[PDB]
Amino acid sequence: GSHMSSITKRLYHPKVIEHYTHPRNVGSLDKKLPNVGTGLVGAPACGDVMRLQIKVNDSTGVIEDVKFKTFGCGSAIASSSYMTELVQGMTLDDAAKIKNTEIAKELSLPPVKLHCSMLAEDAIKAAIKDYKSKRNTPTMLS
Amino acid sequence: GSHMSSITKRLYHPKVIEHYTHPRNVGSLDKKLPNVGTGLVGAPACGDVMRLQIKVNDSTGVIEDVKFKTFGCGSAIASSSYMTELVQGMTLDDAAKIKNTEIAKELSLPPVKLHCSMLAEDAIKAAIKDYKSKRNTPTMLS
Amino acid sequence: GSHMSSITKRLYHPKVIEHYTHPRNVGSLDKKLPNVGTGLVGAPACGDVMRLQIKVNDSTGVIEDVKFKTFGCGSAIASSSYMTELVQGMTLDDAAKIKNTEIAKELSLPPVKLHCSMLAEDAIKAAIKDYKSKRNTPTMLS
Amino acid sequence: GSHMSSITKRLYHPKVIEHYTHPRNVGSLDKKLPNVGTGLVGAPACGDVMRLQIKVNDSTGVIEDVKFKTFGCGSAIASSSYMTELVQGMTLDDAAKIKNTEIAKELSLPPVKLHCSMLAEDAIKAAIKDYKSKRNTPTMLS
Amino acid sequence: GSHMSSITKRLYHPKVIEHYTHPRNVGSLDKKLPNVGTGLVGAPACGDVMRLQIKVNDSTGVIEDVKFKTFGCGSAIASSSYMTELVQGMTLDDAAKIKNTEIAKELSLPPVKLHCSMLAEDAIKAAIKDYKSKRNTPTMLS
Amino acid sequence: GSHMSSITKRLYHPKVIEHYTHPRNVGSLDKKLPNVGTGLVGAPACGDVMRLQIKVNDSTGVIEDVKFKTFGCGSAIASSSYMTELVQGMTLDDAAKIKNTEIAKELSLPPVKLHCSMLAEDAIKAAIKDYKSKRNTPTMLS
Amino acid sequence: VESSTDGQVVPQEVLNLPLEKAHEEADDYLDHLLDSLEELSEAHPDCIPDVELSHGVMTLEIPAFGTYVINKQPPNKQIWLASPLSGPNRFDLLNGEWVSLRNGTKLTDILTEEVEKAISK
Amino acid sequence: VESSTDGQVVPQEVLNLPLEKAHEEADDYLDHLLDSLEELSEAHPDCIPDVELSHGVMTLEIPAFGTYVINKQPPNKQIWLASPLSGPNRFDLLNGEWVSLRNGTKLTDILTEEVEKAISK
Amino acid sequence: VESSTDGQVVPQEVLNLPLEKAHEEADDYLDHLLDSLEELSEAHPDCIPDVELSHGVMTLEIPAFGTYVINKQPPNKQIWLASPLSGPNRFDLLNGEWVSLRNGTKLTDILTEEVEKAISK
Amino acid sequence: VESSTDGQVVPQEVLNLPLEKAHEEADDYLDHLLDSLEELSEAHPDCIPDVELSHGVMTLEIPAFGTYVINKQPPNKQIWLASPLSGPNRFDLLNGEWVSLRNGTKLTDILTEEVEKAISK
Amino acid sequence: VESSTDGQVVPQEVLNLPLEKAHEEADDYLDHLLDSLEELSEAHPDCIPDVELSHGVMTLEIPAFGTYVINKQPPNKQIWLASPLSGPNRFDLLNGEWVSLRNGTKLTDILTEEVEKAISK
Amino acid sequence: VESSTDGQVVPQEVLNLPLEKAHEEADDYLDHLLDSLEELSEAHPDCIPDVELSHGVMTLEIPAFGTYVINKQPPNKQIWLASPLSGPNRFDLLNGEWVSLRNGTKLTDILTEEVEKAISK
Repeated sequence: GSHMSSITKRLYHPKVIEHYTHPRNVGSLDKKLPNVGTGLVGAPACGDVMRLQIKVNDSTGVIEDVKFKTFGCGSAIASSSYMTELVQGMTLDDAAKIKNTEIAKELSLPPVKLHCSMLAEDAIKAAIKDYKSKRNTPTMLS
Repeated sequence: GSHMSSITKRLYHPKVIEHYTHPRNVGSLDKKLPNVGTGLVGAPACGDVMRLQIKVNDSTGVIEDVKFKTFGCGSAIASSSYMTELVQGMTLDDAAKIKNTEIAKELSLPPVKLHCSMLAEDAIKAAIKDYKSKRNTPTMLS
Repeated sequence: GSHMSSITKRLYHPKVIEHYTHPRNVGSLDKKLPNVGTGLVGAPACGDVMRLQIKVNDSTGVIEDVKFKTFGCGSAIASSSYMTELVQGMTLDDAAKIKNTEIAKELSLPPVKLHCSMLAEDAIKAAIKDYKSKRNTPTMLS
Repeated sequence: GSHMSSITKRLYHPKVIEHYTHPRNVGSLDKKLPNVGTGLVGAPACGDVMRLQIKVNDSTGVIEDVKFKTFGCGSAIASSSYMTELVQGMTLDDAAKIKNTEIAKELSLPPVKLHCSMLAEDAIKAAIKDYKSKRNTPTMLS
Repeated sequence: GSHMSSITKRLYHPKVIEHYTHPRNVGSLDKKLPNVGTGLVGAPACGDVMRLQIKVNDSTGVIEDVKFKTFGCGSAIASSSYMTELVQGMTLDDAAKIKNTEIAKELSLPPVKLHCSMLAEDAIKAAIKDYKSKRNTPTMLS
Repeated sequence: GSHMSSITKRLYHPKVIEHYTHPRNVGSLDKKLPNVGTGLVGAPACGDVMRLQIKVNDSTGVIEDVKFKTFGCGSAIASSSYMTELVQGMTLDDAAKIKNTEIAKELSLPPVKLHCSMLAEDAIKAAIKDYKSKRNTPTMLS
Repeated sequence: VESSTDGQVVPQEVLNLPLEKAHEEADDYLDHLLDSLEELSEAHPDCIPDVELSHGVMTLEIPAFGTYVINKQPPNKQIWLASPLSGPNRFDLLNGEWVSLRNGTKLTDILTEEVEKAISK
Repeated sequence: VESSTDGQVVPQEVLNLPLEKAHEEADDYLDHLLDSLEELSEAHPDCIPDVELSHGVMTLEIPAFGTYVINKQPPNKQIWLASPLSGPNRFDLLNGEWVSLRNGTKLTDILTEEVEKAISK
Repeated sequence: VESSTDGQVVPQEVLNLPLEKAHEEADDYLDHLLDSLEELSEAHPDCIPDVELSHGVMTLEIPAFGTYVINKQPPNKQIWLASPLSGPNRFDLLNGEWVSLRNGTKLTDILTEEVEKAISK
Repeated sequence: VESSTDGQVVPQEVLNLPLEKAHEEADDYLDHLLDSLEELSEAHPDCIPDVELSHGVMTLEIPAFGTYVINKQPPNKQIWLASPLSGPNRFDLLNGEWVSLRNGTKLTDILTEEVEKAISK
Repeated sequence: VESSTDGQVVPQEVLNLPLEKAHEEADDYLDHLLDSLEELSEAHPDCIPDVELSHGVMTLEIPAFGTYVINKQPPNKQIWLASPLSGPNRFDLLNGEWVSLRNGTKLTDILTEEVEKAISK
Repeated sequence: VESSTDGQVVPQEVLNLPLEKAHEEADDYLDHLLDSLEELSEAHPDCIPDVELSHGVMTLEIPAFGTYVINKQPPNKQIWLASPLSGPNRFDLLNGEWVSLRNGTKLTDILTEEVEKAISK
């Protein structure tokens, strides 16, 4: 992998969340009133948060859409993008078991270390687990 | 090998298909409108179509009833008949377990391969998969 | 083993099981009045009857509560008590695999080929199978 | 397995017992009056009883005669008939080690999972064990 | 692995066939009166029809000349070219059993267990079979 | 094991902390004027902060006679009393690779590691290492 | 009497109450398989004129339509069935019964079906 | 009834109709001896402080019940039970359950006496 | 569409174009042999009473006309048709099928003929 | 976040979700199992005397009830079991934990219950 | 035309055909994994510069980014994938193709991701 | 609270402060070594071109400058390295991690430093 540029580009300058909000910072802001459901896995001493929202066609078991939030490093945004693209239009299995190692290799080279800003893997797992529970199969989840 | 008998005898004239429809020919005919909503298979250029309609007790998965449609051959009606007889009163796994050779074993003379003359395996597989989706147990399908 | 104590002790006083009937005798007593579904078992030959009503968090798969009724031998009162404690707040798998041999272990040692003075195991199997029916999973169930 | 015929045949119509009993029905009837104290077996749930009565030459250990009573199934007559034919004019050893398999071969052919249909095995066993006790050999029996 | 480039480029305008025929499209095009014979295979599913025309000195087993018409697929054209150069002035052997992997190899990395994209091998086998027949000898063919 | 008694009772009213300080609570108090040096460990599990100190002659030994100050469970007072007994009259060796077994058996019951009653074992490791650092041999510390 | 539970019981009421299918071990399966064969044998006109049981191998042959031989392979996907038509497939224990980890099939039941398909015609 | 021969053998009841004890065939026997041992020493936890089952032997740690050694005996009088005041005895089948080869009487009864005299006093 | 060429191929005109009889894996011949046996089995009065394969040794019965054993022969002279009063006719691969190099025979085809010769007369 | 990497590392604040069972290798399971056994054994009621681990051999001297050693069965049909009244059971992996395929259920839970049940009374 | 099923005899459409993929046998599985890995990789020589299968031990030279071996485990949960984070894992059927039971998903998909993420970036 | 020890019992706000490593069995040391080797293996675009991992045999292709072998060697002085450009060296534990008993010290630092140096130049 190579620079998108990962961070400090373009006319935001880091990430696209910063561009989106409005209000900035402002430290008076809240996310209200409903939440977007699925899995939340935001770490507040690592300064990074990811929240992936799946939509799933029940009948085929195919992920219709999956969107992400990335807070933290801007490197992580590209990896999140690529997995969410890949997973869409594909099997139930594709959306599960998502790594982790893959994110590290894809961005440039793999340090064989989990950054802690590469939360996308845990986020997707939470979402599919929640989904499986609510449709009444938590006994083959584990 | 023994007679069904259904060697297009008689006054139907070809098969039980002619007898059922009504109006004949007419070349404007259509089949409409409600149906159970189960598996479909058909192979044009083999001149056959099969539609197995299961009804299922949803509590543990018992085939309460299963009726069939056979289009193609009069000889084929007996193979479909015999399987549907067996399958009723029994668990979903029993419904399945259908070969390949089995269809043409009931017919008599099994090559050990299919031609497209017997569609029955594909009809039952289609129906049970469709059932699993609706029953919301996608783990056993994927 | 050791005493339960349920020898018609302590300050029961002819039995706690006796207190739970209500109405005594009366020769016209019947099962009444609400029900949860779940497991109910009883053999008049063994003289025992037990009814376990499980409550299960549908999404988690974890047993929120399980309460019991014990009719029969004094030894059974202790069996029902300790088993429900362990199972509550604990995995589905923990809820399962309760047998006569575990109950004998909790009490003393079993007679010739099990005591058959507890129908605890049968009730648990019925309750689990009912949970499986509720959530609609059939292959793992069979 | 083939028809004797004696299943609901002939002129009786069920069993030779009806064709000579007297008192009919009468529902107040019992077995009367002399008995030889030999084997008795009966499962009153299905209303089928069987009584094989051996007579034994003490000196040579040979079964002089053996006659039967069959109550219930008309099929059951054939089991009783054929076994008693063989065992007559032959040693006590023939009448021992009676299976199960013997029943399957004779006509009945069950899984071997009992239904209540045949009690012939239990009947002969009772009779020969009773004989041994009277004979005054308890070591062989135990 | 590098581009030719012959995938809808350039001045053809879309694909190879467009250039050959001429008049385009025209939706009434037919090849008549003579034909160039020998091997033909073609998929409307993959959109590519290959037709290899060999000339072979039957006596010494040398490829005198070999021309090819490839309809569709940019990648194949270069591979087809490279092989026709090679075979001429040399034996039957080199032309015989050509792959599949080889056509792929030229473009870049082969799947190494291909799909029906390369029908070229089947055409080649037919061509060898055709050579055997015009010489007359089907012993080695079987 | 058994009650000393010392279960944060009585007339103190809870253990060492209440009796010793004075000022109570006051929640404005800190360790002042000096500190007792050496190892330090804080924990949220018992909600209090252990701070040990050691004054021991050193020739071939290190300082390791840990007073094992506990502000946690009342049961923990016994653990300090026995630790100071055991460590004295024994070499540095015994006090290193801290049990685990010893804190556990003393506090309630032996099972594996000390549960979370105190993080004192980590503090004792800090202390032994601290002296080695101070005597200027980091090469036998590693 | 209180012998021999599980199995024989003395209330005689476990025949309508839920209890796990098996509890020991490969033995249960073997009994059910053998029992099915013995039952099947009666009512064969010429479809099956022979069943052969071999020490450690088991053949259930239909020569009037043909059928594959059934074997047990060394431990690793035990009771591996080679049927020519579907190629080889594997059967594993799931919960007191052998249900295939494929789409769910029981081997005892496949033999049941194929035999009575033969009895029919 | 549709259960379960030889596992369940009743036409409805067999608590008053005579039937063979039944065994199959080296598993069942081990289960039976362990079952009897447990029945006999029940209502005490101090009688036998520990029992361990390891392949080809069975220990029951007992500090007051004499010495009973359960062990396999090579083919010929298989499984030998040791009586601490008359030595080891070796047992062979003769009534479908192991029969002593010194008095012609079953092992079940041997266990009855020696175990129950000890729990008593 | 997707996979396995050679193995499965769809240009939707390969059913009228020649393609080699086998290319992979060599177990193809076994499958084909099995197809011949299964097909023949129907419409036998008693020309096959069993097909018993003893550990990959394959017999194809014709017992009212003498049976034969068809089996692999160790390397060199490997794979052959053995039939009485014709001795070895030994087969080797020649182009994607086992064709004898002495007359152009095929052994699969020899069984087809010889079995239907029995059904006939 | 680093050391010794890569599935292991977390900042311990991403653990508001269930963490992976983990492998690396099959031995991992054996290690975890051994630890569980040690924990259960300790806090003795004088029914469990010891837990042992020799040199590749794991013996579990279980309380005076439910005797059986636990060793990992030679290739396929993993882990030994041998209950005194319910007879053998065997386990294969189903979610990174060994699960009986006679009755289902995790192996971890079975051990938990059966030891503490003895400790009570 | 009746052989060999289902691509070498077609009804002239790919729709509604049977296929029991990832069976028949170890060869089929190895081929399938290679077909996924290679197909995705192509048009990049730096994505996978090499694949070699010399024994069922598969080496994948990639100097560019992470890579791992795919070895075939000896009988008892055959096949293995080790991914540096996940560690080594052994796959057993759960849908008729090799499935990590710990992960709860097919092996084909793991390869799918790792190749396709690389060609991108 | 409890399990699976030692760092998973503490709150891990004492993770920074010293705690016993407490490896069990010690097979774990080898897994740690393997994770470290994987970390050496990639994080560069042209170094360590292939890692070969195989059943009991590990070959590690190391770029032009030299090569080293990382394998265990027969009991005592385990995890010996044969360098042909810095000679052979021996390693054995001295404090919970492998330490050279010669010129060097910890194995983990010797590997880290040399691999990173290669990536640079």
